[PDB]
Amino acid sequence: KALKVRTSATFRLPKTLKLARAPKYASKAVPHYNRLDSYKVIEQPITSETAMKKVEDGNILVFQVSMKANKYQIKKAVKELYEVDVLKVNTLVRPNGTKKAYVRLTADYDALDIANRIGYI
Amino acid sequence: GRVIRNQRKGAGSIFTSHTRLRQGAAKLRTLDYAERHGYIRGIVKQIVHDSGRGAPLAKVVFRDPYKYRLREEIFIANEGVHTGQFIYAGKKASLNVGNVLPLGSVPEGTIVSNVEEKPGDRGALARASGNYVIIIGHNPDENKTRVRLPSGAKKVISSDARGVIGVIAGGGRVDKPLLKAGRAFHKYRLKRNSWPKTRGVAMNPVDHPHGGGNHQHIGKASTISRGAVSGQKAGLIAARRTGLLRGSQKTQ
Amino acid sequence: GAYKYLEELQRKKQSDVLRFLQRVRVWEYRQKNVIHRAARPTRPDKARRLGYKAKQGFVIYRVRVRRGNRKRPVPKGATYGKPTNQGVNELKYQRSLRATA
Amino acid sequence: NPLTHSTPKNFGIGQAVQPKRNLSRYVKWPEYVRVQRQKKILSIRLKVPPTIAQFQYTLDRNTAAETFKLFNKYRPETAAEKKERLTKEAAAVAEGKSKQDASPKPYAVKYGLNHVVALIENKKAKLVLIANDVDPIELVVFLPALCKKMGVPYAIVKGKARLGTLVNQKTSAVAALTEVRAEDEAALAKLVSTIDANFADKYDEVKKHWGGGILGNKAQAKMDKRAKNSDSA
RNA sequence: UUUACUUAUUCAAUGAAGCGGAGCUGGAAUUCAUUUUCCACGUUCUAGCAUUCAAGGUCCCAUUCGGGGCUGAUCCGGGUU
RNA sequence: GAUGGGGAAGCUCCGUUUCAAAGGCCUGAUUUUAUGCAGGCCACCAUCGAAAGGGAAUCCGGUUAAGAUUCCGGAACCUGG
Repeated sequence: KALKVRTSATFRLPKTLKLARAPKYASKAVPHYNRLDSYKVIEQPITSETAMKKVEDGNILVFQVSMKANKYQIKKAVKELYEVDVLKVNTLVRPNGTKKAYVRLTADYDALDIANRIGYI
Repeated sequence: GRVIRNQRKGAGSIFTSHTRLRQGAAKLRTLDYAERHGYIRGIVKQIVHDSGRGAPLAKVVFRDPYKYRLREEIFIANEGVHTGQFIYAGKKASLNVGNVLPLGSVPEGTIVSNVEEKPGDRGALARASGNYVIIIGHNPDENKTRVRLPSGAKKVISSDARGVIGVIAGGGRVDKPLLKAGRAFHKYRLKRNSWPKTRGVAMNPVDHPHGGGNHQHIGKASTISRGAVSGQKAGLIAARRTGLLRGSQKTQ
Repeated sequence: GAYKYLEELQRKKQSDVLRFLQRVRVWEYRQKNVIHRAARPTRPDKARRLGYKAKQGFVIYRVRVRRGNRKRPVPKGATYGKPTNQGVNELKYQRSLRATA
Repeated sequence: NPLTHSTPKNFGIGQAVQPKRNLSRYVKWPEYVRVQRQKKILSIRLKVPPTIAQFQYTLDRNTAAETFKLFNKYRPETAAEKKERLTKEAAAVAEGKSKQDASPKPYAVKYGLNHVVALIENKKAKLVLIANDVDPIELVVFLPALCKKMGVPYAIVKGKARLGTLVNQKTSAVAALTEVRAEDEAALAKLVSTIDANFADKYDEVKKHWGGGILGNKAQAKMDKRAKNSDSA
């Protein structure tokens, strides 16, 4: 014959058994393959006179890239494809709704070498 | 028949109280164990101008009984208090100006202010600049006390209703003329938007009952009923008499 | 079928046995939410004849509805129609409260 | 004895923090709690009728204990035992060929509220137990009337859960003995006499008694200090 | 026409903390057979300070870094008022 | 401006800290321990709302047909780790 001993003047909900999920089936069919892989990141290079002027001096690749991408994906994708060490990567959305990326390599590598190696000149 | 000025005033769109610069609620401390058994002290830190209330405020700070901290309260400052005067509160507090005693504990002829209407409502009566109540006798059985409100009319209220000792500050506020429209404007723009006031007799008959006519005049009687509805009321409400008085008043 | 006895007891509503229970239950219900799941039917006999068989599937919901007439909405008591359609207080709403509930 | 100084704290309203006390008095319980407690309190406060308050008058823990000793011998079957009987009858239908006379007659308790009623109406019920609860009190209330009318003893026992426990459900509120093995038959009579002394023969007296109108501890105190001490002191 | 009970209803409060009843204990106090009662029942010269299941005292684990219980903070009804 | 709630035949209305059981917090366990567990804690209580209010930190020189306190050169600073 006894009670409990409450000292604070209010009641509160018990921090009960927070039971984790254990569902009898999977949500969807199979894990959706990588939406945004290295090929789906960078689409094309850019051949305009300005771009080449940059390449020949700045050590700077130029790319059209998918919108869903960001500087991290870009600095991954470039390494994964072209076997490079990348510096600073600066992006804009062009007037026509296409993401332009300016990708400077480290001083180790040459741009104009990697430009005609990939194909465009 | 356009909806008249006064009718709009309750809708609450523009007319609501302008309360940016207002310091806080001018309430007493919660009536608890400590205050209704013995007494309890504090210090007053700040006394400060609240805007839209001529009576200056009194920021007082007590120690909470039930935890280690300083919980702050804000009375309407009674005349003759100073920053870092002690302020004693509750049942066995002294009868010195600033303290908040129950109404049974005071004598009769006693001047208090900010007196509660009933036990633990935290301020109610005599809370204006200059005004004050006068406790004018106990009714010790069924513990009430009979008090003199600043209008003149009397009241019977519990002795357990606290009220703070002394007058309220800023007395003789209205002694000065407001002098120029600008000052009036400045006064009112920190209260609400009930200024300036166009006279009903000026505006057109759609706007307000008094309105219209070739000459600026009322035409029907101005004193209207207590029983008259919203929008009819735009005169002298349910007047038991009117015109200029003669003689000494508080007419007992 | 002891339910018959229950039915007869319920039918004697004004008797002190029931208008005693009434006064408890009316308080009890006016303290909970307006709509709320009843655990078990109060008058199971009645429930049973309305087509309820106490097993998994059948759920009972206790609900209140506010009483008396439907006031017509129309702001500041206007109407703008011909004198016939100026009713505000006295109109009464075709479906019963039971329905609303 | 060491250098450890004594320093008492003055809890004198104003100075020092008034520290932890057990405030199981004050604390703000949830709405449901409040509903149940005040339902109880309210039921006590009101002037309750004759036909209710025949309940709350109950069977005490000793005689009741003897009752549960008696009845509990006659629990009905579980899954294991029903399965056993199924096996028995399966065996005996082929070889013995007795038309429903392989196992004995069962002498365990007969129950079910409707069933109980149907027994009482033909006097086939020889004893009937009744729990005080059943929140829809509609159900159980009229049994006292059948029992007193049909010359049957009725025992307002406590806990519908206890009645449940013997009959192997969660609840019951009604358990009755019709048949019984002529062995614990003296104690049966002893009960019948005892039960009838407690509840049954006072039914008419109960018919005049009004329970309730029972004020709370503080209300009672107020009544005492004020209403008693006017002539007395 | 008064006036009483309170559980419905209503209004208010507030991290719904100190309600009522009963006490020790100290004053007034009649005591008439030791009570009948009634008040108190921890803080007012000072703009500081007050928290770590509180120190203290005490009984059990084990005193090997220590740990739990009672009290200190009187009890019962747990109706928050 | 949601939720709790309360209105309204309903479209939806009030209200936003409210008659709610509204939540998270750092520490120990460790070498069954994943985060549960022996604990203490703290009560407010969503959310949106100002490229003129509050706001962590960048400046110079050069460079383009059109860009820069954003690129190149040079020199800094802050933040989290």
